[PDB]
Amino acid sequence: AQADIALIGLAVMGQNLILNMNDHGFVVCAFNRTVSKVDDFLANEAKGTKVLGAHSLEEMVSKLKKPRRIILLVKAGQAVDNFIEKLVPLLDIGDIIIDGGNSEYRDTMRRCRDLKDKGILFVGSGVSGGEDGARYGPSLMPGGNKEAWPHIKAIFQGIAAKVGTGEPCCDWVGDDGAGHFVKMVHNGIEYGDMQLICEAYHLMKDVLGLGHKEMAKAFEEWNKTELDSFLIEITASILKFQDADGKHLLPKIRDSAGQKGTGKWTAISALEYGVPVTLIGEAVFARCLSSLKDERIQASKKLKGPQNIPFEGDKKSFLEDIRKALYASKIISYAQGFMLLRQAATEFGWTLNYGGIALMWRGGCIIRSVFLGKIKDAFDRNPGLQNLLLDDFFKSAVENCQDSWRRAISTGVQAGIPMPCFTTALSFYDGYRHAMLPANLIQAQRDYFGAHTYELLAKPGQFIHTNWTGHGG
Amino acid sequence: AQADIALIGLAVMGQNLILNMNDHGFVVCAFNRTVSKVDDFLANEAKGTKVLGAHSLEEMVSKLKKPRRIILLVKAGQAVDNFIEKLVPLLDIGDIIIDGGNSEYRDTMRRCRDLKDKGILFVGSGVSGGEDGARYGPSLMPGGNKEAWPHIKAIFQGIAAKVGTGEPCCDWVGDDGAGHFVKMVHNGIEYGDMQLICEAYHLMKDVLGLGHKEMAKAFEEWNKTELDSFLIEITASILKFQDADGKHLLPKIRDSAGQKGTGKWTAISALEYGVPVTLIGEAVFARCLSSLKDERIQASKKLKGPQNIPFEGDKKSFLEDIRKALYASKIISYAQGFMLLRQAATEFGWTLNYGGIALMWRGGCIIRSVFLGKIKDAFDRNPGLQNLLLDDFFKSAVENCQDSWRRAISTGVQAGIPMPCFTTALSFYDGYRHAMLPANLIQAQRDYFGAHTYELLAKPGQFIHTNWTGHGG
Ligand SMILES: NC(=O)c1ccc[n+]([C@@H]2O[C@H](COP(=O)([O-])OP(=O)(O)OC[C@H]3O[C@@H](n4c(Br)nc5c(N)ncnc54)[C@H](OP(=O)(O)O)[C@@H]3O)[C@@H](O)[C@H]2O)c1
Ligand SMILES: NC(=O)c1ccc[n+]([C@@H]2O[C@H](COP(=O)([O-])OP(=O)(O)OC[C@H]3O[C@@H](n4c(Br)nc5c(N)ncnc54)[C@H](OP(=O)(O)O)[C@@H]3O)[C@@H](O)[C@H]2O)c1
Repeated sequence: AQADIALIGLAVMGQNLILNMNDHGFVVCAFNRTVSKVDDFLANEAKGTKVLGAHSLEEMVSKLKKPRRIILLVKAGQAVDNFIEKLVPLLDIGDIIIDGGNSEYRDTMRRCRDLKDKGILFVGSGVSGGEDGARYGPSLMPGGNKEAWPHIKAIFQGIAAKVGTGEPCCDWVGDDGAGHFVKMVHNGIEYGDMQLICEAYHLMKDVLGLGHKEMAKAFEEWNKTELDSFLIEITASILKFQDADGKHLLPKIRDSAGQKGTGKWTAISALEYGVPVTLIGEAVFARCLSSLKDERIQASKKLKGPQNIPFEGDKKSFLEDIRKALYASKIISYAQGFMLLRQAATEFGWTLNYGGIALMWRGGCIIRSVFLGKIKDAFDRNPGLQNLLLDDFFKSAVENCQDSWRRAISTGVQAGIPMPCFTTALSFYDGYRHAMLPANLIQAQRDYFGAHTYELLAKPGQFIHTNWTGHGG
Repeated sequence: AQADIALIGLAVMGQNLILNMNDHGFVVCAFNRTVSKVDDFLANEAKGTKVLGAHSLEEMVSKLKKPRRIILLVKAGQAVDNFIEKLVPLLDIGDIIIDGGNSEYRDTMRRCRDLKDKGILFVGSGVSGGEDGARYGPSLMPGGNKEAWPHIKAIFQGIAAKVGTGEPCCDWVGDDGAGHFVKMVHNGIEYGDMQLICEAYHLMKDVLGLGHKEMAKAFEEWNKTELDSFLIEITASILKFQDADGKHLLPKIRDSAGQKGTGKWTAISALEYGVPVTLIGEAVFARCLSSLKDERIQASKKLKGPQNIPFEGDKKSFLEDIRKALYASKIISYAQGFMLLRQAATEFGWTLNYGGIALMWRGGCIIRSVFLGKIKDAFDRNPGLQNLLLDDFFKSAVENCQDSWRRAISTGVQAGIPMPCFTTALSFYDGYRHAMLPANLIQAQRDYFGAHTYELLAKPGQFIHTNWTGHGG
């Protein structure tokens, strides 16, 4: 018994995590099912370290100090069950299996329970940051069977990213599939930030007639304001990047965005639990829209746009307007984000700490920014805050962006620039603001052709059906 | 053996369908699990008819002429399986069970298959029209095991609604859960038309400062143009309706729209199969938004809108603009609609006839309009049409609405009127029109932090990963 923990999965991610643990002075024993890679790694990337290698699961198992704790960094689905299947014969009661892959939260729920009756503590951690992050400090969102926590605590917390105060971007998220649900919402939001930036980019390019150099200038200027964040930083870099031949690389890239399912799942869960997360949803369908590249080429030949009117206005004011519109829409996407988190917390009975979650996304992870700090502030002042838009900072932030956000959308709209996420954020803001909505008309017509029954404004609760057919006749 | 068919389920729907069949001269034997209702119906609504009553399933079963065909009009889920369970012992090979309830298409797929190995022909029909329709002529969308079709054909076709040419709004849709998938897309679209009308209503009300009388005037004027349809007709009636006390009824109704899940499922399936059906999706989230009525009241007190600028323009021109914007967005929602249908057809291997489907929605059903006729035209001229927007009628229709649709959205946007479906339809139109989209930026950043790899515009197919980190350093 010498290894404090094991990690199974030696793709770069696993590999880097093992090293990161090693630097914090934890003896890890690695394992992988194509076992040659254990040697390959010990010889190459890991030479000089304290990491032990294992050639059999039972070897890995005997290596472990108790409580045994092993991590799975294997891609999702079937694979994780199969590893689990094998590990159970070999484990004692009180032992711990961790699933770091991007697993479906219902599978984590299943596995966690099933194992608890077998006496094994199971946790599902979301891991974020990518390779870079896995090596120096990822954010780790662990949920599942709470008993496990104190045993992995010092490890998880020690290898995580920490923001300035020294806080690790990792703490116990909650029961069952909490860690893995939070993780998919993170990615859902990640989709959202990217699409907004594309929209911001599309207005500069097509309306303002800007070039990639000034565009990167603009983005790095913006990264000095409230938009200070990782995806704004990297977009500045991406826009300046000269290919081998001198030309800019970006306009050479094919416009068919991929997705490995997480953002999609976020949108499914919102539709299932009745939460209006419109911007992540628009983002997911935007990526599907970009996949019909051949259709679009065919379409551009047949479908006309607006009459061409130039932009007779000021390039730098409008550039300011685009910044505001972006910032405002970012806030909406996050409020919709934490709404879903709240609903989930109530449908599965998890006690989520939203301020904690925000801190766990302030470092390591791809959506990291200063902005998450300002969200954290909100939930410390009020853990019970019902919607983020109600917090004074954010209500002040959006009314301050009012005129610009509506100006930008409107100009975009005349020019023919597709803005799916800028528009849903404004529609949602205007929708949520109104204490009375035309949904009454919906209720009336449902009752007309389908007799579904309706409530009155006053006397909420008693249902009526009107014979509308004729008021007589 | 005297009954040509049986119907199990004596809610008004079942009841009316039985009568409708009876008028076409088919002896039906009714059954229901609270058996007293069979008497209740025979004595009351059905007295004087040819309908027989049954007190035991085995009684119902012996009543039947062969091939035995019985219809289930029971609400979905568990219930339908249980009826099925019981009917199998009692049925012979070649017998037919029909499911008219709004069942999940995956359940229809399961049941259809399972039964085929038991030798029973199973069909899932979507039924639309509501009570009214079930009595004189519903639209019936039947899918499942094709063998069944010729045996029920004359019945189904005979009791269906028929449009002017004499065509029944019913024909064989296709295999497995085709009929029930089509049905849920119908409802998805139904949601879409309603939300658009609410949006149209919200601009007249809040911007144009119109009153319910002129608003109904406007809607019935519009029902004389391309918008001639059932939901426009009934909205005219709904707006004029005076309550007991003289006042208009509509503004007394609580604005929290319900949904019995179908529209939602449509949006799930689109997210699952990667189809950008943005307007039905916006519609579903709009209904969820209206359920947070208490939140909205709380929100209106804290969240500011745009600076109040009146509408200094012309009320009747703008009213024309709203009509156009509605019509245009209707077209987009339907194109997105038939896209999903096409994708489904390809993922399950159904040979859907889209012109047929359109005819099946031109009568009986809630979304019926003249508009469906013009869609039918498109798929007759070209069964292979890839997207409805490419058809000459519709491309001409939308460019004709260009200026008004963008004018209306823009004014809405300044005024603070929530338009989620008007905006996604314009964003989608502008998105689909562009042969090149900023999705390239998405692809570039995914490759940056996650190494996902990208394609080049030219040389579509070979994947590259750039070390962006520093172009040196
Ligand atoms: N760039 C990165 O490194 C990166 C970025 C973002 C996220 N991730 C995270 O790391 C996780 C896994 O790494 P990846 O993204 O490269 O995904 P992969 O799909 O490449 O997963 C690689 C691992 O899965 C193991 N595995 C497979 Br594949 N099938 C297995 C099976 N049937 N039984 C047992 N083990 C099996 C492989 O073992 P083998 O190699 O012996 O086949 C390998 O260790 C992801 O789910 C995600 O959480 C990684
Ligand atoms: N206004 C309308 O009539 C209308 C409008 C729109 C759609 N629909 C359509 O008609 C269908 C059913 O009518 P509905 O909308 O009133 O829905 P309901 O949920 O009221 O379904 C009523 C039927 O379900 C039967 N049933 C139930 Br409930 N539980 C059952 C069980 N456990 N085992 C066997 N049978 C069971 C009832 O028998 P019991 O009465 O003996 O309990 C009754 O015949 C819907 O799914 C839909 O397709 C009707």
